[PDB]
Amino acid sequence: YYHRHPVYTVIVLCGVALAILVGTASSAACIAKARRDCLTPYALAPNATVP
Amino acid sequence: MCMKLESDKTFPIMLNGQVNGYACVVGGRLMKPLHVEGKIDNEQLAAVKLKKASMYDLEYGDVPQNMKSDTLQYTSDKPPGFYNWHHGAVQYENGRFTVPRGVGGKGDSGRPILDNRGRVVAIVLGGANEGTRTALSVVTWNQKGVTIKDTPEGSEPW
Amino acid sequence: MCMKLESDKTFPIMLNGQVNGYACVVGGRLMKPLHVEGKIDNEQLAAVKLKKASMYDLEYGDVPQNMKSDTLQYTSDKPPGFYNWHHGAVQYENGRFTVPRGVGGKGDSGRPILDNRGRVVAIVLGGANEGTRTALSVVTWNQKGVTIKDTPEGSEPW
Amino acid sequence: MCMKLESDKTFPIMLNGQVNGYACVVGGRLMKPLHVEGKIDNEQLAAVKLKKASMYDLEYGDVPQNMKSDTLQYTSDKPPGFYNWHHGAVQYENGRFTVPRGVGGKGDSGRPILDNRGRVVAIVLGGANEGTRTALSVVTWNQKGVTIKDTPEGSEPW
Repeated sequence: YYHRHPVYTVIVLCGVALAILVGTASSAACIAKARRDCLTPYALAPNATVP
Repeated sequence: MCMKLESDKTFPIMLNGQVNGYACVVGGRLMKPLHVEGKIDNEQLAAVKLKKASMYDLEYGDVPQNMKSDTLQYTSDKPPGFYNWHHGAVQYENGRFTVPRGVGGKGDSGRPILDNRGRVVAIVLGGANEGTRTALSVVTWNQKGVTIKDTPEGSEPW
Repeated sequence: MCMKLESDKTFPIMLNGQVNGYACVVGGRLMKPLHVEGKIDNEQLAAVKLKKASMYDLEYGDVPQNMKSDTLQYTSDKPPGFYNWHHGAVQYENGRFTVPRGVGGKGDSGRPILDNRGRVVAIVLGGANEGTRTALSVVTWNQKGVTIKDTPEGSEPW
Repeated sequence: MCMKLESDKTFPIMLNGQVNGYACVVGGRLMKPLHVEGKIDNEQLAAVKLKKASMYDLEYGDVPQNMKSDTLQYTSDKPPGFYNWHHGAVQYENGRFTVPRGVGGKGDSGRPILDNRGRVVAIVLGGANEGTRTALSVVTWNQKGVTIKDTPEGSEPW
């Protein structure tokens, strides 16, 4: 498809790479935010027992 | 009792103009309010990294090598009423914190509340305003031990 | 007498190792000489931005909160003689401020001459030893109340 | 005795957490150990440029204006006998300095050793445990007045 149409295929593959990069970054961001906001209730209280 | 025990435990924060908040060392961790700004004193303890818990309006971090004699353990057990305090006495009626009107104010954000045995039970961050018994917005610990944020309506943080 | 009177108002200027001058809090104005080089003490009255004069050899500014204690009224109402001082008593005979021999050295180029009622009358800058008795180059206020300089011949800053 | 003389002359160095070794001022010259890290408490001499003497494990420099009240005169005349000390008493039997067993420890490695009349003859760097009455490595002066080291055995440098 690159030999057929170079510009269309390079912009589609650039879009796919951008989409997977943004998806991975956003998933990591939500995972880190969830871990942060679920360990701050228990990092501030050492004597408490984590379920 | 309270004044002697809170000495060399409540570390004032300076905004380079005046004291404007207190940072407390409890359970082997430093914690200070977010909304207070400036530089903590005790330059040994000023150099530690503090990570932000914006949910509870705090910055907390691991204390330096002073494990022993600087614990100041907290208590999740909260019998109602008659607790001592830096500026006087607080009350734990109906699950809230009440003080006589006129105490506290700007520059006093972060002082702890101690029990009869001296163990810390609560660290305030702001206050509401009822006509006679002023309320306090505070970081406490639940009956399961997890930390909670008790804030009444219209809590001025100062 | 005047030693206690001007205390906590006459803030000294550091040469980074010692004191090389004094600074005054007059009418909310942080008055310090320009020839006195170095850093002023405190932090409330040190972080402000000062504006040079270079004709009266002073520098002035404002205090942010100390107006409640920035209480040194300047007064040009001045009978001729018998005025107190940091070190002794100064005399204004023949329209000229006069001092006995010897007293006055480096580190003493910025302190006020007070009144009998604790009012700032003069801010000393330098002096010369000649005539019948030594005289002082000093910034004062004239009869009309405008800032004026009185300087002898060969009056190097001591 | 020795503590009174060494006060306001011996200036400790903190690693920004706690003290890790004093720094001495002798003969109009600041000197601190090489292995001691951190800044010194007295800010006037905290900004002086310090030259390395890594054969002797000392940074040395010239004090700006503290020639008197920080003189702390040294002499190389060391008769055998007992010498006063910051902690206890030291002795110069058989051309060496020995302290009691338990005394001496980490962070206390810049302490001068004074004479009966208050003349420093020695600057402590480290030491080794030679049974009871442990000896200690030290920078001293020989008969001609030339600086030498005395590092006995495997002296762990505290």
